[PDB]
Amino acid sequence: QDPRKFFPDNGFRFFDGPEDSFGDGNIPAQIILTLTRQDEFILKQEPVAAITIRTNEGEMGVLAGHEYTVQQLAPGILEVEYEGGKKDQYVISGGFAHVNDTGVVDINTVEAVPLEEIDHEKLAKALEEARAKSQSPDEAVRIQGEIALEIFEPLEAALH
Amino acid sequence: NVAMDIVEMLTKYKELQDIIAVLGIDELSEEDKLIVDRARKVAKFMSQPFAVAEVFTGMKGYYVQLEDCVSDFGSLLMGQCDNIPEMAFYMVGGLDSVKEKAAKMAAEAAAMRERARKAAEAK
Amino acid sequence: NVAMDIVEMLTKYKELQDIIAVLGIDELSEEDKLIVDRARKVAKFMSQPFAVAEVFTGMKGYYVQLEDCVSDFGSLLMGQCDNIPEMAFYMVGGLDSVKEKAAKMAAEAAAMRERARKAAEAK
Amino acid sequence: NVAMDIVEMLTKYKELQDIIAVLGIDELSEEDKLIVDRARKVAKFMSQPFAVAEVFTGMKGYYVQLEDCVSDFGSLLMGQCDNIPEMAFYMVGGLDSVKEKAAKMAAEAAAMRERARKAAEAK
Amino acid sequence: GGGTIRFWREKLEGYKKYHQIVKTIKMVTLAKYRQTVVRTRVRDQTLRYTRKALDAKTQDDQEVIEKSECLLYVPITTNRGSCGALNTNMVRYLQEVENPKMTIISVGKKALDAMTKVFQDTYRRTILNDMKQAMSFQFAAYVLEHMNTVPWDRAQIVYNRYHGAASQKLAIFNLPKFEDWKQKLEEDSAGDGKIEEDGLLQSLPMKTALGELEETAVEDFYNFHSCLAVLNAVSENELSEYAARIVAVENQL
Amino acid sequence: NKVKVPGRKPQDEEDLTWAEADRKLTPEERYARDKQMALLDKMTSQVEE
Amino acid sequence: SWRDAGISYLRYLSIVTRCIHEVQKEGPLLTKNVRFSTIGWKSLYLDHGATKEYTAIPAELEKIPE
Amino acid sequence: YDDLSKQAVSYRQISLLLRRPPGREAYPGDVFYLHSRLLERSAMMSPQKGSGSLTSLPIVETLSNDVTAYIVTNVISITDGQIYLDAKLFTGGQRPAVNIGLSVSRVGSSAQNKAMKKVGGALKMLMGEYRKMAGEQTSGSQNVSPVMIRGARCLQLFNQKGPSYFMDAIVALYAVTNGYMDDVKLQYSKFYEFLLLNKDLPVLYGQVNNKYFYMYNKNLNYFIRYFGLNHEILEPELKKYIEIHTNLFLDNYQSRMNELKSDEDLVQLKNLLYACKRTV
Amino acid sequence: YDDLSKQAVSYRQISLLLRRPPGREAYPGDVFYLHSRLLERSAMMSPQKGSGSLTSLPIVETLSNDVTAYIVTNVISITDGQIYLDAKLFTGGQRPAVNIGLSVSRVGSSAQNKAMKKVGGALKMLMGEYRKMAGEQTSG
Repeated sequence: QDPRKFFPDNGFRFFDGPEDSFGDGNIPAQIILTLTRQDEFILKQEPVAAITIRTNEGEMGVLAGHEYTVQQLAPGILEVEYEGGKKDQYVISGGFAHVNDTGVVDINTVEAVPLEEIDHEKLAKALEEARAKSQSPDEAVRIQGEIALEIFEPLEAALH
Repeated sequence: NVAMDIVEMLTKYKELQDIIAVLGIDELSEEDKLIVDRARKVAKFMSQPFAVAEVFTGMKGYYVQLEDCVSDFGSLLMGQCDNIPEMAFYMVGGLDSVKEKAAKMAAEAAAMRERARKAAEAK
Repeated sequence: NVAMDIVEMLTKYKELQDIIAVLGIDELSEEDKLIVDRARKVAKFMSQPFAVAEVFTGMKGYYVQLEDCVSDFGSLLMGQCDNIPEMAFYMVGGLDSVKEKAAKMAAEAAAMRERARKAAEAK
Repeated sequence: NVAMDIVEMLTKYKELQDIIAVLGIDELSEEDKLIVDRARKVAKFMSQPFAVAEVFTGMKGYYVQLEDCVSDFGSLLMGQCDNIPEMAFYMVGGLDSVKEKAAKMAAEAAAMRERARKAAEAK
Repeated sequence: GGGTIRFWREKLEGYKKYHQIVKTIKMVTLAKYRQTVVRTRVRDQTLRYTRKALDAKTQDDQEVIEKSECLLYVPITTNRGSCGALNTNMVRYLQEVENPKMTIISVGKKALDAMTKVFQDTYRRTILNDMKQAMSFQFAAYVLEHMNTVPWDRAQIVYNRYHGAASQKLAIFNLPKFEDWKQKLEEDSAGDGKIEEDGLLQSLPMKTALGELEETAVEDFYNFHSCLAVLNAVSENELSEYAARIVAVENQL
Repeated sequence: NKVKVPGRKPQDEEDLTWAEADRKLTPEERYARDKQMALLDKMTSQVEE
Repeated sequence: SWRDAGISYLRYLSIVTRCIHEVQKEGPLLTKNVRFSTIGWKSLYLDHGATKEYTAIPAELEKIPE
Repeated sequence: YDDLSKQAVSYRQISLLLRRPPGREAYPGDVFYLHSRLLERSAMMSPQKGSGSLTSLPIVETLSNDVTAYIVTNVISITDGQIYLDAKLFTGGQRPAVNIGLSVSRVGSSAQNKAMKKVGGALKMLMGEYRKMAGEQTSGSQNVSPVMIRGARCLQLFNQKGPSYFMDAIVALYAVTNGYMDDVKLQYSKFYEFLLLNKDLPVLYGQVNNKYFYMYNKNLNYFIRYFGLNHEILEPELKKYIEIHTNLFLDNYQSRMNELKSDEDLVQLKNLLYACKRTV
Repeated sequence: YDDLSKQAVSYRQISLLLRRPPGREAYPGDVFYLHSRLLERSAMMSPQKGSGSLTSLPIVETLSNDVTAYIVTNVISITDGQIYLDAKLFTGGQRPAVNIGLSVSRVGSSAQNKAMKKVGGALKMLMGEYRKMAGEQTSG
């Protein structure tokens, strides 16, 4: 028998993660954002002035040199603000935001769609369905309607 | 019985050659590729050097005895020798010579690996 | 029209043995599998036991009238009999005998199933 | 030497045309796309008109000498004539004539630009 | 002599029909590959904090076997053949690594007939995605829900990495266990930041901030990143299948 | 432990195949038998129902 | 809420994703995204010679493993 | 008649040396009339002529399994049936190497006997069903159909070297078609038959309830040959012999066989199975 | 002519019975010249000759779609085009069961009318691509 003909590579090594820094003494002027849905990015290390995330504890706002914090993303909207003053809103389905002191943001999600790709007419129909599903006494339907309403209520609040 | 089983194995190998030449060995069932590796070992083992062909084969000629020929083919038939590579059976006589050739080849392959390590370190 | 449609189906049947031999049945459309099964039923259905072939078949012959010979092939041509199995068409006459043979084969299949149940009950 | 280099270029262009239909032109390296453009220019340059058909198709014919063709293909192989587009080489004879066609094409494009710009500016 | 020439003519027609059929397979696979190559521009960015969380120094096997009780190896195989040596090399790696404490939950039909004839008892089952609808985060959730049937101490997700159209190599994700990952997180959050392996990144601030994170959220962090790892593996093997099939079809032609 | 290859010898597994039968038509026969068994089982249920 | 009902975080994410896929407009992006929520996969395991489904972990999201 | 192709080479020599014109493949042309005159003398004579008969079993060599040569076609046109022997099956292990797809008989049931008619009517159907499946590598090892089992066991029984008595064949094929030899594996299909024909297990193990049916007498053949096994008197005794034979086999011999792991005992058993293929 | 293959068999009989020297497939050598004596009489005559014309549609039966035979190879060598029918298409409802890839008319458009040239050029550019597309697409 051949002595270990195979020697597979570790796939983690094919990615390039940031290296965290202690005591660097320099504050970044603008963050380096990286948003990813299921596998594909929509933004790769873009310069960004500011960003605004939603969580279960509440809505947070991140700027350059924000403290290292890792935390959930509650299912809602996500605002990016470039140096030019414009903005870009994205609806998400959960995730984890990884902030850096050096100025790097990895918002890894399961979905990321702009609000422009959503219509209020189609949303209004789903609302009463999720609501009446929450009314039906049954654990299989109540939780599903609760989750659907949880994602829809911020949309109904933001489109207005 | 050993001869009839060898002939049956080679018959199946001939039928499988029609697929191997077209698609590849990977598209065969595990049983079929084992049968292929075994029949390839049998065919390679059937070759042996002769004293007359020393000019060509570049090897001393062997005189494989009848009694030792059956035990070798039977061991190759019962799966008693599958860890040996295929090229060890090429141009040899007797399973003892096959094991000697396998030892030589393993030693040479290892030595090539340590040589490549030394070259890479010096590189 | 029925004859020409059957002849048009069997050519595609040839073109699809050309493919199923390589790919498999999975890589064809359901509209294609439908005509495959229909042609596979037609080919077996156009078999016929003869009275002269009692020695070889061991089964009495059938005299199939031309009018019934068109109603049955057309019913099979337009999917009117697709629930019926394939082998029920093998070596019979008209369509009535086909349904008889299907009922038979279902009876013996249920017999084997319940006998397997009773064999598991016994041991 | 020039002919063998052109044959090598065309063989490579065939190998790469067996890739562009697979992947796409961007998949190739910066060297390969250069020889792709040069081979397309060569193939268009082989297209030669004929004085025989001058009455039928209207275009003139060109009797190109031997050494001049060698200098032309060597310039096209050395890359010292690459700024010239591909379509200029189509149906011409000699490097001293494709330049006339290229000047005509550039002047015609400049005339279309002058026409369109003034037509849009007048309104 | 008429039978011989008729036989050769029939074999000629058979080879021609076989050729155009294989050509059709090549066209279909080309369409799928030209779709999936759009991922190649966009990959290599989502797993970087997952690396930072789950990655560890190269641990030798023979210590991992003695440390552990029931490992797990998830080979991601294909649904249909004419791929090449991907499935065979996966099986070869696992029978190279075969040890008394293993368990194999695979992904694909070709892991069903092969492994069961090589690995009798360790092989358990497989998972099948009929690729009419592209893979999803919930497909990897299904795979995690299947892996979690075991109280596994380490999960080696094997897959094929698409380095190029002529390069589809092997790759592994060595996932720890949750309780062990948490304990290592604490033990590495206490001490200072010192890398013990070249190419590895320091993540002490992350391993503190996760300590700031509550328990259920840390379990969700683990499961989410393991799901992303599984998903990247499935996507890379999909692309590697569709890329190696072209090579293993042009050689057939 | 490696593989239970079939063969003529008792330690080996059953070789139910026949060299006379062709392999070209095998997939069509497999599909036909599967479809026929499904139809027969459905007829069993339909007769009881 | 859904936490003690037994369904995991990831099924919750997938359900929210399915909802986002429902509401969004008709377009190429919806054509790309419906693929990332639809359920087509299975499990299977080999018997002595035959296939069998392992239906203990369902694909449909409303259900709960056991 | 041993090789008639040689009988035709001699006629070709005689003709061409006598300055007769050649023909297809150099033969004079009237080489068909030769074999016609020879083989049409085979007949089953009328009772007016004594009810006599003579069978003819001509032998013809074949080159690369071609049936396109002139003499082979000329003779197949004459002879009723043919027994095609294929090198691929001879070399493929099985002996005699008959190919049923290419070998036929244009007499059929009328030639064979009452007891053999029913068995052949079953075996033809079983082989027609088994030809369609046998190309499949057995994957449903427990989900295999009965036909895939019985056909393989029958092919094992077809392996011979010498002839077989009628009584020593109908019983062996009956056990296959009726499925009594379905639990034992394929390799032991002939050792079973050897015990079924030369080592009576129920008479040995004391399970003797049958009044008469035992495979030691050799004279029961003339009752099977007249009444048939599908009769009121031989069928139940046949079943109450074969079932106990299968039970005693599966208990004592099959169990001991599968317990072998040593290479020496395994080879001893292997040689025994081949010997049973030969003698039976 | 329905058909010239049988004319060739008749010539072969006449020759062999009269002990003319044989040749390929027991045909004499000048059997080609026979069909050339015939088919060359077909012609579009000059305006000095009344502008008459004689067209020919010689039929030749193939066997197992053989075209390498002697009479077929001769008539193809003679004719100003050819038509090739196929049984696989005749059974598949395509009647006439032509094979456009093998069917050829060296008189491509000079025979066609003013209204027909445009339509035929369009149909050629359509069928040449339909063949490439249908040959590579699946059955499904």
